[PDB]
Amino acid sequence: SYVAHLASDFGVRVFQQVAQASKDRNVVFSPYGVASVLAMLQLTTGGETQQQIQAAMGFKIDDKGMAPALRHLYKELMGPWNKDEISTTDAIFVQRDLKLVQGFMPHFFRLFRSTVKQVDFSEVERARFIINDWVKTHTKGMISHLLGTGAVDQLTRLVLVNALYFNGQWKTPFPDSSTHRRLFHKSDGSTVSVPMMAQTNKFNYTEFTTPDGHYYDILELPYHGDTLSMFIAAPYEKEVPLSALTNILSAQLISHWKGNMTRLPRLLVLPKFSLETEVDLRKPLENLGMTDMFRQFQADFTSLSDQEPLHVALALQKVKIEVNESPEEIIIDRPFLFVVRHNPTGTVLFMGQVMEP
Repeated sequence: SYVAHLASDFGVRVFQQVAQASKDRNVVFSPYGVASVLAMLQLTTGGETQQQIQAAMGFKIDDKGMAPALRHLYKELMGPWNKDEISTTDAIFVQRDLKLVQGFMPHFFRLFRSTVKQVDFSEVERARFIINDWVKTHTKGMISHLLGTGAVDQLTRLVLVNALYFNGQWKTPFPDSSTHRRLFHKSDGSTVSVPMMAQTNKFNYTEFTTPDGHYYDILELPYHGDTLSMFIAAPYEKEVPLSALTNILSAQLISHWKGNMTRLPRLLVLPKFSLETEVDLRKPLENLGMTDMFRQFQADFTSLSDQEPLHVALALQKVKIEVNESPEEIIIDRPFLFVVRHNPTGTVLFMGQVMEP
């Protein structure tokens, strides 16, 4: 609950930076994933670089109970309920001949039960294949390549990678016969015909307002066994842009949505979608004050290596999400937000904006 809230809150702020820079385009992100990999990165840092990450994340990984709570949290998400629905991997890749500080690798293993991977970036082609093969095998083949590693070269010394895949099984699947093409209204006033699923049920529903008073619908769709849920949020009026909701998101608001829901009979019409995003985390993390880690002489990675100059050459997140089939109407025929939440802990696992299914 506590680290899940810290992780979720920080990751939702990174998502807002990504969505604000990517207006009118589809975006899928993992708040949990960016928090998990940055929590690991905290152990490699010192001085102002460490202070900037800790101030942005709101916690210190070395504080008593934090690393055990994140380990416990990771176990709860990899539990028996997960029927090849969620796949996640975090990896820190460092140059092989780089003199590491004594005590770094055993301390990293003590807290994370994993290692920082050592690769020879001088063998550029091979370093690129290793990173891709690491992501492929730890996502059960669902994410097989990162395009951002096309910038990996002989000078690269430190790469941060996070990859996640999600395709959940609904508690109540959408009937296959009810799916048909409907007009979706894009934010630029144009229309596109897309396959839209339909289901008549008692849905957890609530209505909230933006600070300017615009109403927006929030619907909850549980996955099998009620561990995970998908939240769908969209403004009632087509003239209200989706950014009005995205600009006010937080881990606290999502909990408040769930808390205020009541089960109501509705015909829900929802577009099918399959989305993939690969995002360079540099600009969103700099906007949240983590500037030093990406600068050659400012970056302080002395807890990892106190011999040579180190900086993060590349920080990437790659996410793939699939949404398919397995009375007053609610038609989601305009851009909308989605949130995948682990309800027992409150972890925001996925977040996205669907501008065009």
